[PDB]
Amino acid sequence: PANITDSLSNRSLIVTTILEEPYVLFKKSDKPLYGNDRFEGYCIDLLRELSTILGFTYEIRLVEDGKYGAQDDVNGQWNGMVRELIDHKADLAVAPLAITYVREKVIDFSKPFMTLGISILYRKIDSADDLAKQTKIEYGAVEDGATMTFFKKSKISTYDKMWAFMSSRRQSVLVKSNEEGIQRVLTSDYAFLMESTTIEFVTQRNCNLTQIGGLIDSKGYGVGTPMGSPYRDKITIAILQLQEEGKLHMMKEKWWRGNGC
Ligand SMILES: *[C@H]1O[C@H](CO[C@@H]2O[C@@H](C)[C@@H](O)[C@@H](O)[C@@H]2O)[C@@H](O)[C@H](O)[C@H]1NC(C)=O
Ligand SMILES: C/C(=C/C=C/[C@@H](C)C(=O)O)[C@H]1CN[C@H](C(=O)O)[C@H]1CC(=O)O
Repeated sequence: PANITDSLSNRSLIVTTILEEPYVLFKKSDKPLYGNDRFEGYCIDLLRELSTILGFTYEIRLVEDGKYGAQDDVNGQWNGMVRELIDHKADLAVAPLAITYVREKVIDFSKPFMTLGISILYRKIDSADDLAKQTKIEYGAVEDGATMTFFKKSKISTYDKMWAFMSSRRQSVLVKSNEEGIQRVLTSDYAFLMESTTIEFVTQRNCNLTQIGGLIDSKGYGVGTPMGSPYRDKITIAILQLQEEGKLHMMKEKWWRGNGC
């Protein structure tokens, strides 16, 4: 068969990540806190877990440039965590980094540790097309993110209809981060095209916000890895193993469940 316990026991790895609730946070505390110890969140538990199985040591580092990884339109150069990996500056990228076609062409991904899809976040119409087929209520996504790239690329009529809308209204309707989008829903009359996984989080934390419709597509977040990295195939197996016993479900339950609505 294929055995993995301690399979990369000798290695010490550099993990790049980005701050995003509730995947990666700085711990709230009162003594000065140091190293890996600074951080917490779903991705942080996932790391601990993957490290226990695969037996490596690791250092967490926030992406220096502070972006996920888009390709520059003008000169076709990669930027965020995606960049960090190519220049081999990091071994692993553990974050809500969507496994994208474009991204997969320059980097290797593990199999998903979470599956999701694009959805609508509105103030408490119920279709992606209920939206595209109209003009009253404005809608948008995070600029140059996986969500946007979906519509930009889509040959399905509905989503290419919607992409035309947002493209024409680029600077008024595309936001620069999740929080900006959330706030823009609460403040204006705006439907935010957001990843279901993150909607589900804010939904049970703010009682005025709801999800409209189901999943427009389906993504996964994968552990990121330089092109052809040896470690990858192992990380995939180590993932499914956690998924198997239902640790992932429990980690999910831990950070997401809470207050209510
Ligand atoms: C495989 O995993 C375990 C391996 O433990 C030790 O460390 C690894 C890196 C190898 O070098 C190996 O020689 C050592 O024994 C085993 O303890 C375990 O029985 C194996 N699991 C299965 C079910 O195949
Ligand atoms: C929260 C988020 C922000 C992305 C911001 C872009 C502008 C970037 O900094 O590269 C990511 C996380 N998952 C999606 C992705 O992998 O691209 C994206 C969220 C989204 O597009 O809805």
